[PDB]
Amino acid sequence: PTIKQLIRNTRQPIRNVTKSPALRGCPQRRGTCTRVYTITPKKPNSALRKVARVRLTSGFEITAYIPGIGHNLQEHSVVLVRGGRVKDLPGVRYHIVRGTLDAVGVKDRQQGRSKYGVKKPK
Amino acid sequence: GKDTIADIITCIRNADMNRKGTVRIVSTNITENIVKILLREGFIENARKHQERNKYFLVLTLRHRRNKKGPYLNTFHLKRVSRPGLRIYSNYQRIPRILGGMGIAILSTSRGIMTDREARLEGIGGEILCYIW
RNA sequence: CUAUAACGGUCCUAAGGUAGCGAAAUUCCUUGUCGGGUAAGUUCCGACCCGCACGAAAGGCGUAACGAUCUGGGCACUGUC
RNA sequence: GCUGAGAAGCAAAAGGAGGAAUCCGCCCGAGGAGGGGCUCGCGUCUGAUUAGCUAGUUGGUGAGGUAAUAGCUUACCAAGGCGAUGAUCAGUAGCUGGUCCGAGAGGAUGAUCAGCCACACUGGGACUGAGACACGGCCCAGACUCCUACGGGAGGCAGCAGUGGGGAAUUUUCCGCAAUGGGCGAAAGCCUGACGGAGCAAUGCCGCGUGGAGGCAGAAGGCCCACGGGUCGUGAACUUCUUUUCCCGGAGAAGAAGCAAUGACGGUAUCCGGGGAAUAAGCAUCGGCUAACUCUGUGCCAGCAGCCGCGGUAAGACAGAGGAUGCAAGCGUUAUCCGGAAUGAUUGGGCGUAAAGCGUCUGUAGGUGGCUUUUUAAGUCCGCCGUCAAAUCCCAGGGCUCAACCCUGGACAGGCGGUGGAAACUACCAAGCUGGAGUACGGUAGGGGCAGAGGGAAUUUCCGGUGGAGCGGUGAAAUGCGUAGAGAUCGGAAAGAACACCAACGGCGAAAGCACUCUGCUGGGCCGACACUGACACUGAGAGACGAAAGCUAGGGGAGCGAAUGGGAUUAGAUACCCCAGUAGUCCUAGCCGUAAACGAUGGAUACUAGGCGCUGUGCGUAUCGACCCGUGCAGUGUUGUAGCUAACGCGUUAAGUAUCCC
RNA sequence: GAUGCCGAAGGCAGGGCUAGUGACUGGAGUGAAGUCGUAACAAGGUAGCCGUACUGGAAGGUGCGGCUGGAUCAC
Ligand SMILES: [Mg+2]
Ligand SMILES: [Mg+2]
Ligand SMILES: [Mg+2]
Ligand SMILES: [Mg+2]
Ligand SMILES: [Mg+2]
Ligand SMILES: [Mg+2]
Ligand SMILES: [Mg+2]
Ligand SMILES: [Mg+2]
Ligand SMILES: [Mg+2]
Ligand SMILES: [Mg+2]
Ligand SMILES: [Mg+2]
Ligand SMILES: [Mg+2]
Ligand SMILES: [Mg+2]
Ligand SMILES: [Mg+2]
Ligand SMILES: [Mg+2]
Ligand SMILES: [Mg+2]
Ligand SMILES: [Mg+2]
Ligand SMILES: [Mg+2]
Ligand SMILES: [Mg+2]
Ligand SMILES: [Mg+2]
Ligand SMILES: [Mg+2]
Ligand SMILES: [Mg+2]
Ligand SMILES: [Mg+2]
Ligand SMILES: [Mg+2]
Ligand SMILES: [Mg+2]
Ligand SMILES: [Mg+2]
Ligand SMILES: [Mg+2]
Ligand SMILES: [Mg+2]
Ligand SMILES: [Mg+2]
Ligand SMILES: [Mg+2]
Ligand SMILES: [Mg+2]
Ligand SMILES: [Mg+2]
Ligand SMILES: [Mg+2]
Ligand SMILES: [Mg+2]
Ligand SMILES: [Mg+2]
Ligand SMILES: [Mg+2]
Ligand SMILES: [Mg+2]
Ligand SMILES: [Mg+2]
Ligand SMILES: [Mg+2]
Ligand SMILES: [Mg+2]
Ligand SMILES: [Mg+2]
Ligand SMILES: [Mg+2]
Ligand SMILES: [Mg+2]
Ligand SMILES: [Mg+2]
Ligand SMILES: [Mg+2]
Ligand SMILES: [Mg+2]
Ligand SMILES: [Mg+2]
Ligand SMILES: [Mg+2]
Ligand SMILES: [Mg+2]
Ligand SMILES: [Mg+2]
Ligand SMILES: [Mg+2]
Ligand SMILES: [Mg+2]
Ligand SMILES: [Mg+2]
Ligand SMILES: [Mg+2]
Ligand SMILES: [Mg+2]
Ligand SMILES: [Mg+2]
Ligand SMILES: [Mg+2]
Ligand SMILES: [Mg+2]
Ligand SMILES: [Mg+2]
Ligand SMILES: [Mg+2]
Ligand SMILES: [Mg+2]
Ligand SMILES: [Mg+2]
Ligand SMILES: [Mg+2]
Ligand SMILES: [Mg+2]
Ligand SMILES: [Mg+2]
Ligand SMILES: [Mg+2]
Ligand SMILES: [Mg+2]
Ligand SMILES: [Mg+2]
Ligand SMILES: [Mg+2]
Ligand SMILES: [Mg+2]
Ligand SMILES: [Mg+2]
Ligand SMILES: [Mg+2]
Ligand SMILES: [Mg+2]
Ligand SMILES: [Mg+2]
Ligand SMILES: [Mg+2]
Ligand SMILES: [Mg+2]
Ligand SMILES: [Mg+2]
Ligand SMILES: [Mg+2]
Ligand SMILES: [Mg+2]
Ligand SMILES: [Mg+2]
Ligand SMILES: [Mg+2]
Ligand SMILES: [Mg+2]
Ligand SMILES: [Mg+2]
Ligand SMILES: [Mg+2]
Ligand SMILES: [Mg+2]
Ligand SMILES: [Mg+2]
Ligand SMILES: [Mg+2]
Ligand SMILES: [Mg+2]
Ligand SMILES: [Mg+2]
Ligand SMILES: [Mg+2]
Ligand SMILES: [Mg+2]
Ligand SMILES: [Mg+2]
Ligand SMILES: [Mg+2]
Ligand SMILES: [Mg+2]
Ligand SMILES: [Mg+2]
Ligand SMILES: [Mg+2]
Ligand SMILES: [Mg+2]
Ligand SMILES: [Mg+2]
Ligand SMILES: [Mg+2]
Ligand SMILES: [Mg+2]
Ligand SMILES: [Mg+2]
Ligand SMILES: [Mg+2]
Ligand SMILES: [Mg+2]
Ligand SMILES: [Mg+2]
Ligand SMILES: [Mg+2]
Ligand SMILES: [Mg+2]
Ligand SMILES: [Mg+2]
Ligand SMILES: [Mg+2]
Ligand SMILES: [Mg+2]
Ligand SMILES: [Mg+2]
Ligand SMILES: [Mg+2]
Ligand SMILES: [Mg+2]
Ligand SMILES: [Mg+2]
Ligand SMILES: [Mg+2]
Ligand SMILES: [Mg+2]
Ligand SMILES: [Mg+2]
Ligand SMILES: [Mg+2]
Ligand SMILES: [Mg+2]
Ligand SMILES: [Mg+2]
Ligand SMILES: [Mg+2]
Ligand SMILES: [Mg+2]
Ligand SMILES: [Mg+2]
Ligand SMILES: [Mg+2]
Ligand SMILES: [Mg+2]
Ligand SMILES: [Mg+2]
Ligand SMILES: [Mg+2]
Ligand SMILES: [Mg+2]
Ligand SMILES: [Mg+2]
Ligand SMILES: [Mg+2]
Ligand SMILES: [Mg+2]
Ligand SMILES: [Mg+2]
Ligand SMILES: [Mg+2]
Ligand SMILES: [Mg+2]
Ligand SMILES: [Mg+2]
Ligand SMILES: [Mg+2]
Ligand SMILES: [Mg+2]
Ligand SMILES: [Mg+2]
Ligand SMILES: [Mg+2]
Ligand SMILES: [Mg+2]
Ligand SMILES: [Mg+2]
Repeated sequence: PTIKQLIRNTRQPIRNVTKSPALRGCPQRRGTCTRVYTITPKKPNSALRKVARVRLTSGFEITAYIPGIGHNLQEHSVVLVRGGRVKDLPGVRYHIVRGTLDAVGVKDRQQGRSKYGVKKPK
Repeated sequence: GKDTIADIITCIRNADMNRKGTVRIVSTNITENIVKILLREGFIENARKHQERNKYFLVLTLRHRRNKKGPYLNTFHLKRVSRPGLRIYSNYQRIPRILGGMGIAILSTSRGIMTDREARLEGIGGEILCYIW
């Protein structure tokens, strides 16, 4: 407002706060699954969601969502996790990239296959 | 009365918005000059001086109402630029021009007060007092 | 969900232990249980409360300084060993 | 030449080539250019929940030391130096040409490419030398690896490659000195993991291709279908033309610099011939933003999702199919940054009720500051010069077939420095001026404040006289008080607290607040006069003072009221509302606390913008010659309302209007 | 060769700052469904709100002062 006041540095910006701190400024991180289990979603959305707790290379433990239909993942599995938020579940900020490391690609998905890590059928 | 210029400008704006032709302003070299210029531009009908108790008052006739007082397509705008808190100066090539030139800009320069047109002919920059629509 | 009981019913009294503290100079069972200190701790320090039988001028709970006080540990030091 | 006032004193060499001429050297001066060392102005991140830091520290002398100035060193003298404009301390970071984004103003960042700094296993030293405190040198200590015949030694990839490890992730233990650049040499020449090239990788930007023209409107098939037909679809099949790319053969550079010679790339780039549509299309999306829709399968399941949100029997939102759309050798997802964001606002926001005006003043730094004349020229403005490296961005051409890329030439900005001018505005210097702010004078209203006197109702209790059953209280009751004489009533005392009517949509106060009456000490306010000073102003970070009620410390005081507490009820319960009692406190003195819906939910100053109806204080004219009365000038105070403002309500000369300044 | 001054690791000691962890305990947040009540929004069934003190299982209750962002009636 008052110039005199602006010259006391009364304008300071609000820094950008990341949505996936556990990644520490990376596209992906590799992790090991501590636990694999299911959780119920915030109402009125009821279903049963597939989530696994992953301990990462950056040391954190987070809870990440597993997309697609069905999975082979079990404890002491080395997966790769990526960003992005599931609006449903509280606290879950991370997915699991399908088709790499220990997470196989979704079986018999014919469309938008690149998202789920599936070969092209001949 | 921390700023006299802005005060003149303001009294004009107020008398204008109220649809009155006549204004009393307090005179001063700056005031007088500014008003002279205002006349040779054609923004104001007529000016004259009065004196009482060693006070000088320029009274200004103002351009008549537009085809009634109610249906006005046009008002007459004034804006202070360089003010005591921030002084705005410009070189020759930064000299402002208002609405493609339809209005004018008042400059205080080495050769005295003038319009931006005069500054462009003579090649001088300076302190920008106000804008006039 | 196992548990516990903020909540209600009843009995009896003059009234039914509030704040604070609590295995204590008070705790019987009892070396209570847990944590710490030790290679190992029936003592010691912190906490739990199930206070046999704390408790408000027979003061309650804190507290700097002080003590040939009681009690635990450590460095220095040594024929205490 | 060096030391020194001088007298004087002191200091150098190297030869090798050639048959000779002559060449490359050597020593001492004196210059030049380039490369380095210092010193200073300016610019150079976040933190006040980091406020005092510094004693060789800040200066002086004398002696030393350095290539040179210097607390660089040391002794003595003095007490400075830095700091609320942020020192010191902590945290982060190599900086700049530039890169990315932005309409611009400016935000974020510092890979490749170019300049500078700093480092070389972790710390410390010096030596040599024009140059180092020295990456592939020395010495020591330390940590770690290797060799040892165990007595001792060796070593430093953050050089090129390469291995382990960490990780989402980043390449060959390649060729060559031919080009350019370095080092040494009289030259021949030698060495150059600088560099020139190759290889690996869609990592990115750019170009080209995966066919061109024709193709009954007939057939097979997918899918939709009201079974009529629609649609994949000129699409394919099919017929011709073409060969960039692919394949098989040929020839084959410039790059090399003036004596020939000498090419790692490479028999590569390019050029000529021969086959032959032949060797080559995927990936997202299709609810809204957002371009593109239907059907089967599932049924709050399985699943989707960037936000809103879809999905419980016909899902344009899930999964499948067909169809379409978007981009295309890429297409998507995640991460990072700017944008959009006017969402930290200079350009460009707000603060009556949405987040937001300190409770209210006094005032220090700080910022802005009335008019007139002169001065100066710090800003400001104009001209000229120096520079702000090249590369990048911008413009104009040129070269690789084009483009990307490369090359030449040139420049706007904008910054800093020197100099010549201009003098309006800010700033300075000299004199002036009242309308701003004050002083004196004379008035006048006032619950302004502090202090000291006095006054009456009413109530309670106590002392009597009368009198003799209920009083008191509730929605209805009961506790309670009463034959020990209550209440009622009359007379007496005593005490404390509060001040009826006046009182009013009235007065004063900075706010809080202030009212029975009086007197004293004192603060302001306003009005009328020129009597005077002559800008003395406005605001205010820190700082100060005041600051309702409750509360607390110490001493008084205690009628009523009354938190707490107790009893009576009411109620499922009633730790509440109601009633009966009643302790703190309410009061006074001396302090502390410093908060309130301390509200106009509206910071202060100034200037300027219709009115109507009111009030208070004063002044003028009129009315009478004193009270009105009228018209008016100010100062404040209240109610409707025009312009304008506002999201609306509303505010509206006492702004929330139009402008300036400070917090 | 010896020795003086200065001297890096190394040693001891008290400091400032921060990292991790700790029996137990205080509150915060999200949990359709649990318990106790019904404080708030209508005059929310005793008007509401702010400061403050005392007390209550708990929302709260009362006292003292303040305001209307109070309804009803007064106009
Ligand atoms: Mg602004
Ligand atoms: Mg953003
Ligand atoms: Mg400039
Ligand atoms: Mg049960
Ligand atoms: Mg009970
Ligand atoms: Mg009970
Ligand atoms: Mg009962
Ligand atoms: Mg009984
Ligand atoms: Mg009793
Ligand atoms: Mg009882
Ligand atoms: Mg207890
Ligand atoms: Mg209690
Ligand atoms: Mg305790
Ligand atoms: Mg024990
Ligand atoms: Mg005891
Ligand atoms: Mg006991
Ligand atoms: Mg015992
Ligand atoms: Mg232990
Ligand atoms: Mg133990
Ligand atoms: Mg013992
Ligand atoms: Mg104990
Ligand atoms: Mg007892
Ligand atoms: Mg006892
Ligand atoms: Mg007792
Ligand atoms: Mg005792
Ligand atoms: Mg003690
Ligand atoms: Mg004694
Ligand atoms: Mg000792
Ligand atoms: Mg002995
Ligand atoms: Mg000699
Ligand atoms: Mg010699
Ligand atoms: Mg020879
Ligand atoms: Mg010879
Ligand atoms: Mg020389
Ligand atoms: Mg920077
Ligand atoms: Mg000294
Ligand atoms: Mg923008
Ligand atoms: Mg690098
Ligand atoms: Mg470089
Ligand atoms: Mg160095
Ligand atoms: Mg290393
Ligand atoms: Mg070293
Ligand atoms: Mg030397
Ligand atoms: Mg070297
Ligand atoms: Mg070294
Ligand atoms: Mg090396
Ligand atoms: Mg060593
Ligand atoms: Mg060594
Ligand atoms: Mg060596
Ligand atoms: Mg390497
Ligand atoms: Mg590896
Ligand atoms: Mg790895
Ligand atoms: Mg890669
Ligand atoms: Mg060479
Ligand atoms: Mg060469
Ligand atoms: Mg040479
Ligand atoms: Mg080689
Ligand atoms: Mg190279
Ligand atoms: Mg390849
Ligand atoms: Mg390529
Ligand atoms: Mg390729
Ligand atoms: Mg890829
Ligand atoms: Mg392309
Ligand atoms: Mg075709
Ligand atoms: Mg051909
Ligand atoms: Mg070609
Ligand atoms: Mg040649
Ligand atoms: Mg060919
Ligand atoms: Mg559409
Ligand atoms: Mg989808
Ligand atoms: Mg996204
Ligand atoms: Mg349905
Ligand atoms: Mg069905
Ligand atoms: Mg269906
Ligand atoms: Mg159907
Ligand atoms: Mg679908
Ligand atoms: Mg499909
Ligand atoms: Mg991409
Ligand atoms: Mg912005
Ligand atoms: Mg914001
Ligand atoms: Mg806003
Ligand atoms: Mg509100
Ligand atoms: Mg508000
Ligand atoms: Mg206020
Ligand atoms: Mg406020
Ligand atoms: Mg305050
Ligand atoms: Mg002030
Ligand atoms: Mg001042
Ligand atoms: Mg000034
Ligand atoms: Mg002026
Ligand atoms: Mg350049
Ligand atoms: Mg061009
Ligand atoms: Mg061309
Ligand atoms: Mg160029
Ligand atoms: Mg320039
Ligand atoms: Mg200049
Ligand atoms: Mg002048
Ligand atoms: Mg003067
Ligand atoms: Mg008094
Ligand atoms: Mg009386
Ligand atoms: Mg009688
Ligand atoms: Mg009785
Ligand atoms: Mg009696
Ligand atoms: Mg009698
Ligand atoms: Mg009586
Ligand atoms: Mg009395
Ligand atoms: Mg007032
Ligand atoms: Mg009063
Ligand atoms: Mg007075
Ligand atoms: Mg004078
Ligand atoms: Mg202040
Ligand atoms: Mg005070
Ligand atoms: Mg009080
Ligand atoms: Mg108390
Ligand atoms: Mg007292
Ligand atoms: Mg009493
Ligand atoms: Mg009472
Ligand atoms: Mg009771
Ligand atoms: Mg009692
Ligand atoms: Mg009861
Ligand atoms: Mg009473
Ligand atoms: Mg007091
Ligand atoms: Mg407050
Ligand atoms: Mg008030
Ligand atoms: Mg009258
Ligand atoms: Mg007024
Ligand atoms: Mg009003
Ligand atoms: Mg109004
Ligand atoms: Mg407003
Ligand atoms: Mg040390
Ligand atoms: Mg230590
Ligand atoms: Mg608890
Ligand atoms: Mg809770
Ligand atoms: Mg639940
Ligand atoms: Mg209620
Ligand atoms: Mg109520
Ligand atoms: Mg209400
Ligand atoms: Mg109570
Ligand atoms: Mg009560
Ligand atoms: Mg009240």
